[PDB]
Amino acid sequence: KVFGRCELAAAMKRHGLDNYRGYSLGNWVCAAKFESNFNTQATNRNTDGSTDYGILQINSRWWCNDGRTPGSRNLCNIPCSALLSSDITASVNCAKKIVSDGNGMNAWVAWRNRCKGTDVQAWIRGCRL
Ligand SMILES: [Cl-]
Ligand SMILES: [Cl-]
Ligand SMILES: [Cl-]
Ligand SMILES: [Cl-]
Ligand SMILES: [Cl-]
Ligand code: NA
Repeated sequence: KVFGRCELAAAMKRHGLDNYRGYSLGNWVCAAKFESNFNTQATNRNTDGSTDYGILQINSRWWCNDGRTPGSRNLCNIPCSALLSSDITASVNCAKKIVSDGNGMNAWVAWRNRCKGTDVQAWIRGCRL
């Protein structure tokens, strides 16, 4: 599913991501925009052989099982394919574990390079929330 900007903001908010670990909603929407262009089916293969999955491009090296990343962990305890669902619940739950782990949203390269330090509230401007 390719979400609209406000549609995704409202889904994220209902799932408890607004101000989660201090990160306002615009941060999450910005990260999703640049990681996946709001497409829950996005996949990208990394050089080490791991793959990134879903709207927030969660990586198989640590967070989900895809059966082809030898030596990896599955800290969210899910198949990576669950992260490609049109229902973003699995992706949100796993992201909450990721952002709690100490590095905050710096775990998302696109957030660090394209969202951090910018006016992220712009990503939710105009939305009914
Ligand atoms: Cl915001
Ligand atoms: Cl772009
Ligand atoms: Cl594996
Ligand atoms: Cl933090
Ligand atoms: Cl940018
Ligand atoms: Na894994």
